[PDB]
Amino acid sequence: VNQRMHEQRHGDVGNWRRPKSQKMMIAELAKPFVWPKPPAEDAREAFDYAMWKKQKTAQEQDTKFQGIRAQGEVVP
Amino acid sequence: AAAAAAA
Amino acid sequence: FPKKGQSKGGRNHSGRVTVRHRGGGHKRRIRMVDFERWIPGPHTVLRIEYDPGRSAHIALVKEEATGRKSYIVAADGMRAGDVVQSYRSGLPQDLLDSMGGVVDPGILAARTCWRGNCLPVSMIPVGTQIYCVGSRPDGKAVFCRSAGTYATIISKETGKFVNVRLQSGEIRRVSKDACATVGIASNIMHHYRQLGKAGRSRWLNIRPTVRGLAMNANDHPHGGGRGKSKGNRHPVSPWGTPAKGGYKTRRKSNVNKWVVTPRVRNMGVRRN
Amino acid sequence: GPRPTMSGATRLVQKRRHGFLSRVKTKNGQKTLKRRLAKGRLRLSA
Amino acid sequence: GLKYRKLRLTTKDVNKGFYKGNRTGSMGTHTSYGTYKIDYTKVRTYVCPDLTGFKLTPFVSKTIRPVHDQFPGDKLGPKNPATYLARWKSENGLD
RNA sequence: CUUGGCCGUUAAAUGCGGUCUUGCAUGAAUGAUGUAACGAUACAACAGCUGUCUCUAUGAUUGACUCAGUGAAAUUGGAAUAACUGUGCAGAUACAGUUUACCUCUAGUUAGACGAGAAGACCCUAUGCAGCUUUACUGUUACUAAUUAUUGAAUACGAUU
RNA sequence: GACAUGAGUAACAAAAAAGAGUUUAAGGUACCUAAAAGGUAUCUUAGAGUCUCGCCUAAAGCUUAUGGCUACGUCAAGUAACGGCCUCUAAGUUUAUAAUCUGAAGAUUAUGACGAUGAGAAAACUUUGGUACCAACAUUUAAAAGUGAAAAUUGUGCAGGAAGGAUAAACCGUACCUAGAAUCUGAAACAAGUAAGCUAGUAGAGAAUACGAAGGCGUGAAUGAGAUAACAAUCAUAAAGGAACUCGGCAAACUAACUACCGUAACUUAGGGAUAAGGAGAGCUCAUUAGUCUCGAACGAGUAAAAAGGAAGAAGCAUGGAAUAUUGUUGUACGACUGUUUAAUUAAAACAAAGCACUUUGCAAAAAGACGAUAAGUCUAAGUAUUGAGUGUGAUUUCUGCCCGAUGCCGGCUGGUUAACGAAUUUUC
RNA sequence: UCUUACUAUAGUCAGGACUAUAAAGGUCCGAACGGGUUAUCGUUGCAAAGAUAUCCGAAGAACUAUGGUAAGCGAGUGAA
RNA sequence: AUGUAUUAAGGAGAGUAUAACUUAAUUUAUGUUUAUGAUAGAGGUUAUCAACAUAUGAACUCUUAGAGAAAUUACUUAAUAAACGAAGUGAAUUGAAAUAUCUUAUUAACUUCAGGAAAAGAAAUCAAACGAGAUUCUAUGAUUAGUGUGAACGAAAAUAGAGCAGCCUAUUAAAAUAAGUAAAAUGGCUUUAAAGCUGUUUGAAUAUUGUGGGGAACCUUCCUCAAAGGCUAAAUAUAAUACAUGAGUUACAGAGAAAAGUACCGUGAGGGAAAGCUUUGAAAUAGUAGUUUU
Ligand SMILES: [K+]
Ligand SMILES: [K+]
Ligand SMILES: [K+]
Ligand SMILES: [K+]
Ligand SMILES: [K+]
Ligand SMILES: [K+]
Ligand SMILES: [K+]
Ligand SMILES: [K+]
Ligand SMILES: [K+]
Ligand SMILES: [K+]
Ligand SMILES: [K+]
Ligand SMILES: [K+]
Ligand SMILES: [K+]
Ligand SMILES: [K+]
Ligand SMILES: [K+]
Ligand SMILES: [K+]
Ligand SMILES: [Mg+2]
Ligand SMILES: [Mg+2]
Ligand SMILES: [Mg+2]
Ligand SMILES: [Mg+2]
Ligand SMILES: [Mg+2]
Ligand SMILES: [Mg+2]
Ligand SMILES: [Mg+2]
Ligand SMILES: [Mg+2]
Ligand SMILES: [Mg+2]
Ligand SMILES: [Mg+2]
Ligand SMILES: [Mg+2]
Ligand SMILES: [Mg+2]
Ligand SMILES: [Mg+2]
Ligand SMILES: [Mg+2]
Ligand SMILES: [Mg+2]
Ligand SMILES: [Mg+2]
Ligand SMILES: [Mg+2]
Ligand SMILES: [Mg+2]
Ligand SMILES: [Mg+2]
Ligand SMILES: [Mg+2]
Ligand SMILES: [Mg+2]
Ligand SMILES: [Mg+2]
Ligand SMILES: [Mg+2]
Ligand SMILES: [Mg+2]
Ligand SMILES: [Mg+2]
Ligand SMILES: [Mg+2]
Ligand SMILES: [Mg+2]
Ligand SMILES: [Mg+2]
Ligand SMILES: [Mg+2]
Ligand SMILES: [Mg+2]
Ligand SMILES: [Mg+2]
Ligand SMILES: [Mg+2]
Ligand SMILES: [Mg+2]
Ligand SMILES: [Mg+2]
Ligand SMILES: [Mg+2]
Ligand SMILES: [Mg+2]
Ligand SMILES: [Mg+2]
Ligand SMILES: [Mg+2]
Ligand SMILES: [Mg+2]
Ligand SMILES: [Mg+2]
Ligand SMILES: [Mg+2]
Ligand SMILES: [Mg+2]
Ligand SMILES: [Mg+2]
Ligand SMILES: [Mg+2]
Ligand SMILES: [Mg+2]
Ligand SMILES: [Mg+2]
Ligand SMILES: [Mg+2]
Ligand SMILES: [Mg+2]
Ligand SMILES: [Mg+2]
Ligand SMILES: [Mg+2]
Ligand SMILES: [Mg+2]
Ligand SMILES: [Mg+2]
Ligand SMILES: [Mg+2]
Ligand SMILES: [Mg+2]
Ligand SMILES: [Mg+2]
Ligand SMILES: [Mg+2]
Ligand SMILES: [Mg+2]
Ligand SMILES: [Mg+2]
Repeated sequence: VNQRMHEQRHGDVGNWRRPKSQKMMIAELAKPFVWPKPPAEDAREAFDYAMWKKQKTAQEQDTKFQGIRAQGEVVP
Repeated sequence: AAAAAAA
Repeated sequence: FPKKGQSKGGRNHSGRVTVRHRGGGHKRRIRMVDFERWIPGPHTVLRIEYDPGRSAHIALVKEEATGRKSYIVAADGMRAGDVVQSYRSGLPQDLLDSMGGVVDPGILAARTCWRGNCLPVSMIPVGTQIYCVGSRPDGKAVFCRSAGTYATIISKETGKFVNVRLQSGEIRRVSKDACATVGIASNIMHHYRQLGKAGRSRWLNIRPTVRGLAMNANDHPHGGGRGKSKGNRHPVSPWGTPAKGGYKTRRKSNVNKWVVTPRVRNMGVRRN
Repeated sequence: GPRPTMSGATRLVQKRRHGFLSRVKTKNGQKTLKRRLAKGRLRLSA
Repeated sequence: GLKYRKLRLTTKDVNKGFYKGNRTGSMGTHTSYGTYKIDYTKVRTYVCPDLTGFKLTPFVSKTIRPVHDQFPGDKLGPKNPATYLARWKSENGLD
């Protein structure tokens, strides 16, 4: 079983609660099974990886800018 | 507390 | 069986200290001692044991008829191998048919008034020392069970009672069928021992005793004052009971109808 | 002054003193729950 | 403790005999020496039929527009016990 | 009273130890009294030892100091906030008179600002409190004593008359 | 509530400690270059790592608890190499049942249930009461030897040392942190505090003392670099003197541990005092060897064997060479003593204490004493006058005198008094 | 869940010395550990009780851990 | 805040189409009216472009079987908060300028029992020589009568209004008309000394052909009522929801709560925030500029 981090009901407001835990199971197969390798970054165009990567970095920087502010700092 | 006392 | 629980610390079922100066002693076990001795027949003393929760010594006897073993208060001088018998449930046939008569007050005493034998106080002749005197016709022994204690038979009555002088010197009326073991309670040298140190008292479940003079006026009638002061206050207990002067703590409505000659009060005079 | 009285504190004793079963199963404990419930508390015990 | 002590105690916080299940069900009984014998009368199985040749899929073409059933004059249209019995006679009378 | 007299200890003894004791106001289980042993108890002396001192000096590290970064607190009616003598709610940076002083910082220092901190524990007040005490006032109990009731007899013995 | 002052001041000093290279990602500048790009160097933010140096080390290390506002891909039928759940019960708990007591609430006793800090089959395959018991202490034992556990064996002292049950693999826990370097408790990133196992080696009687292999660390710029005033802290040394200081030898210094070493006073409860005091020896090198061990062949040789060893020798200012163990003696007061006490201003002469003494308790249904809105009832105690409770004193030597008037308690008359009760009376409307 | 006492189940005390014992001692020296004697520092402290040195006990009336019990009309607990 | 209407067990945990709420978390049908409504198209996720009324599938876990460390175990078609009501028990602060009786006060609080309300209730009541005609709520009577040393405490008749309902054959099923009762002494409560309640010890009578109780010490005549047996709606108390009104509030106001009994504090009982919007931008305060003085 994998526990979950305790959190407030509305993120930063509400009572402190804990979501339901997660249960993972590992079966010892009788016949082997191998997963395929993920496509190369230059071959994920069917999923719009180009646009999704730009949005991820934009959100990635937004979380780093907030982390700097949470420390009581500002980007010179 | 203060030790100065005019007892 | 083991002696454990908060009662070892002086607490009752409520959890509060009802007996002061108790707790912290050595782990003990209670010995089931036989104070009635109804089963007749010869009993062989296997060994004289030491009882922690008792002043005298206990003897592990063995019933030669069934082999059952039991404990009894050992007499002064009783050793392993000695044979004891309890004539409380009546006299045996072999002893009754020997004389032939209904009762022979002479020979019965010569064969049954032996050290360690339990007999009714009526079957014991006058002047004999006993140490397990009973009270009721079918009650266990209650008097003179401590070490070195004994009682003498003063006179007998046709009557339902017999007079005996207890260890305290009280000549009182005892039942006719009351049990009594001939001899003296073993360990006669118990009241001569000296502990030697405070730690030996803590092993015996005895905790320190604080004097009333050492407390404040709030927790004792003797407390208060500057320096060592009794306070012009007559000695009393922490609850107001006189501790000296002769105040009897026996209930007045409970008159002792079995007392023939009451104890001799010393009246505060020095003995030595 | 205040003392560090919660040092070495176990959560087994938190449930035996201020738990929920220690109140629904007692006469005085039902008042605490009924009081905290009338006030609107979410944490009725422990 | 200050605040974490005020959360709901879980099995991942204490070990001194604190046990709490996940409502997985009872599959047997405990023994007097700490083991577990599974009673297969309580174990549950999953009856999955043979899907070979089955043509129905979980989606229906959007060309077939949704249409609800009509039961004029009947308040308990779909739940009418009479239309089920009368329909049973003509279609299947034996069973 | 008093550093009581005397003897020993000190070059010098209001101390300590011994003794004399006419003890403001010692005393026998509120125990009296003398040893061995024990003591982070208290007092006094000796030997050794030393920067404790005569009398301080030098050296080391960390602070103090400067530069760069981060960044408090008590405190504060407002201040252009000198000295003396006098004055005055009676101890003046601020009033009177005289004197002195170019403007502004830094590191030291603590004489004053009756400096800061805590609506003084001392003392007194209030027909204010709390605990304790007792032969304070008024009360409640433990406990003791008599008796109706639950509860009926029999002799007596005797006294009222 | 906002914003000033102090003040851009204090502070970022656990006496471990840092120095010089390398390097990744993202971004900001300068130049090359004007086809955008890319390259070189540099700065910022978040990292990683190499060499050298130092600190901790019976830890500031590793493995795990209590716990957790650190983080969620942490994986077990059982043993070796695992706990819980489950079974059994202790101290106790009970809005369970019955009985009893009780102004209600409730309380009591029995039984049941529940309750670990304990006990639970086998496995490198597995499913009666000393004929005793598994408290403390000591002893012996897996046969090459030594050491440390497990369990057992035997014995010793008194303080006399649990209970109960037996005998084809579900569910829950498994991450990370252990407090000197980012996580627990102390309001916090606090020089404090917190459980168990392991915790290299040298050297020692030792877990002391010194070094420190591995490991970790030398903090989140919560800092870094300089200079080395006064003064402060923490230290080192010191001419001559050696308590002249001071309330007072406060502090500091002297002393110190070791040996199977010599010696040791008054006094004494005969045990002590005593490790008294006061002296002697110590490291390196070596002659020498009864046995043990080794090598060669009884004997010979050997310390590249453990030990023994001496009035032997060498060198230096010095061989308890560095670190670790804080003086000796004497006369009194108080308390016998070991102990305990105002957590966080008084550790003592106070409290306790063994001992001593007095009062109290006969147990026939309640021993007295304590507790019980108040009882049943509980401790006392499965005790019995050599028992228990209360009071004072405070081991032991030598002793403890006079007064029973006052006060208290105890006992006592065919007594006086004597409320209720009541013979005999007496009124208002 | 601090603390005082009691209670149940458990755990810890290097090494050495003296003593009648191989083991019988509120014995001795001294770590862990537990106390907190004196002194200095600190006092808006690292700390609303700390740091360093010194000192005391360290087989016992010892210390420690996990549970349990007794406290707020009467006073729980109290080597006071 | 008040008023009116309706209603009569409340919360939490976790999960889920983040207007949609329970693992079916946006179920499936009927009727009418649909712009003269109600108060001749496009659109099934590019969704719900339809309101009203009546039905309907689903609706987990805990409180809430037993146990336990609530949301677990193990079982199973196991399931009811607070406020208000009656009785029992029953203080103190305070006032008296101290303080005992008294007052605070038949108060607060606690315990038991009960329902959507409960309790009470159809005169052994009051009146005064005339008469009224159950209970309950509100006002007047009344800072009255009266008690109390005082301080203070404090009725009833009657009146007005809200409601109105009487009965035993009770619209729910009860009486053969009530004896250890009325009453007395004594110890208390209440109170004006009566009446009423009550522990202890004692202890009656039988209807206006004048038996019993009451009419405020007590006796007597008269009047009045008929105890020791019962049923009874409404007006009333509390909570929830909705609506109406406002010289009520408009964000340090109004509820503590415009996202709240949440965050946070405390071992615990318990204590308990801040925070609206796109508008306006005062004072203090800070760095500068202009003029001016130093
Ligand atoms: K964990
Ligand atoms: K001592
Ligand atoms: K003045
Ligand atoms: K100054
Ligand atoms: K398992
Ligand atoms: K009761
Ligand atoms: K010193
Ligand atoms: K030498
Ligand atoms: K004393
Ligand atoms: K004394
Ligand atoms: K006298
Ligand atoms: K007398
Ligand atoms: K202590
Ligand atoms: K009046
Ligand atoms: K009356
Ligand atoms: K009637
Ligand atoms: Mg005692
Ligand atoms: Mg004593
Ligand atoms: Mg004592
Ligand atoms: Mg005192
Ligand atoms: Mg007193
Ligand atoms: Mg005196
Ligand atoms: Mg405190
Ligand atoms: Mg603790
Ligand atoms: Mg944990
Ligand atoms: Mg368990
Ligand atoms: Mg005396
Ligand atoms: Mg600076
Ligand atoms: Mg002047
Ligand atoms: Mg002026
Ligand atoms: Mg200064
Ligand atoms: Mg001024
Ligand atoms: Mg300054
Ligand atoms: Mg400065
Ligand atoms: Mg500085
Ligand atoms: Mg770059
Ligand atoms: Mg059980
Ligand atoms: Mg366990
Ligand atoms: Mg720390
Ligand atoms: Mg540390
Ligand atoms: Mg912390
Ligand atoms: Mg060490
Ligand atoms: Mg570490
Ligand atoms: Mg560094
Ligand atoms: Mg010198
Ligand atoms: Mg010199
Ligand atoms: Mg001098
Ligand atoms: Mg001088
Ligand atoms: Mg030389
Ligand atoms: Mg002493
Ligand atoms: Mg103190
Ligand atoms: Mg001290
Ligand atoms: Mg003596
Ligand atoms: Mg009794
Ligand atoms: Mg005398
Ligand atoms: Mg006399
Ligand atoms: Mg009378
Ligand atoms: Mg505790
Ligand atoms: Mg010792
Ligand atoms: Mg300072
Ligand atoms: Mg010692
Ligand atoms: Mg020691
Ligand atoms: Mg249940
Ligand atoms: Mg359930
Ligand atoms: Mg009225
Ligand atoms: Mg007056
Ligand atoms: Mg009638
Ligand atoms: Mg009556
Ligand atoms: Mg009358
Ligand atoms: Mg009447
Ligand atoms: Mg009248
Ligand atoms: Mg508000
Ligand atoms: Mg506004
Ligand atoms: Mg403005």
